[PDB]
Amino acid sequence: GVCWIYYPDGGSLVGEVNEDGEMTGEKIAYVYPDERTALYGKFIDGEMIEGKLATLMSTEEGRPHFELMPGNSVYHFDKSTSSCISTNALLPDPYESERVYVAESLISSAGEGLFSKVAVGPNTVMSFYNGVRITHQEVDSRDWALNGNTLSLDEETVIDVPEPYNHVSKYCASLGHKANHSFTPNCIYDMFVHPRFGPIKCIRTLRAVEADEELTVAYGYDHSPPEAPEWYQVELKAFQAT
Amino acid sequence: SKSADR
Ligand SMILES: C[S@@+](CC[C@H](N)C(=O)[O-])C[C@H]1O[C@@H](n2cnc3c(N)ncnc32)[C@H](O)[C@@H]1O
Repeated sequence: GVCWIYYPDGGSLVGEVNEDGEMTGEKIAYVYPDERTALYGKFIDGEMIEGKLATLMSTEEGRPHFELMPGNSVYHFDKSTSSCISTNALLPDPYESERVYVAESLISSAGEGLFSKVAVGPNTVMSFYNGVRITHQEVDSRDWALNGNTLSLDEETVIDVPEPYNHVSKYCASLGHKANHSFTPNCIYDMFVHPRFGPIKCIRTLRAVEADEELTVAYGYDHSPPEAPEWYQVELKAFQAT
Repeated sequence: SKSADR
């Protein structure tokens, strides 16, 4: 009796459940939304204690058969706090690392951007937006200069990637904070439940994208409270003009 | 307010 439990984002936990209903054991896996890349190993009640990078090679009677990737990649549940972004800031997510890279943006004066490594279809999760977890009070009370990377998660929590973690040399465990804004975007932000990061948001394609295409999302600031940085306000006027 | 995607 194997079970699969899917999150709305298409990731899943899979394994034999224990005497209670629980995803607890040495041979449990989280499988990413490509239904191929997996973190396989020790889980307790669905929390990843030690997941090793693996590839789902086939299923037989519903049971997944994995091959472990070479190396000693081990991941664990490591949800951020208000002050700690990650226990392993420089350890990349292995799914994201196959799909995106950071380079100078094609948008003029927009710094770095996030690009597709590979051609993908619509509705494809490309990247994860992890960061520290702070309150709306803190973010809303403070200057725009500090709020370049703040992303609302829900009514209680904002995710931020504060300096110096906005540089890839200090933090590359996730890369969603590298996608620039467009009013004509190819991606959206979407909820995601990640086995290392916990409840976060991801960048998901709206349409097919080609290899080396810049990924962009609409940042969705309030246009009539605009409560937004200057560069966006400019860009809004121009958009409304077209 | 001062965050994306609210
Ligand atoms: C979430 S980060 C995006 C990645 C950033 N460009 C970097 O190099 O780390 C947000 C910042 O990117 C810049 N940005 C994003 N979209 C832009 C656009 N359409 N035009 C100009 N600047 C943009 C602004 O400086 C903003 O504070």
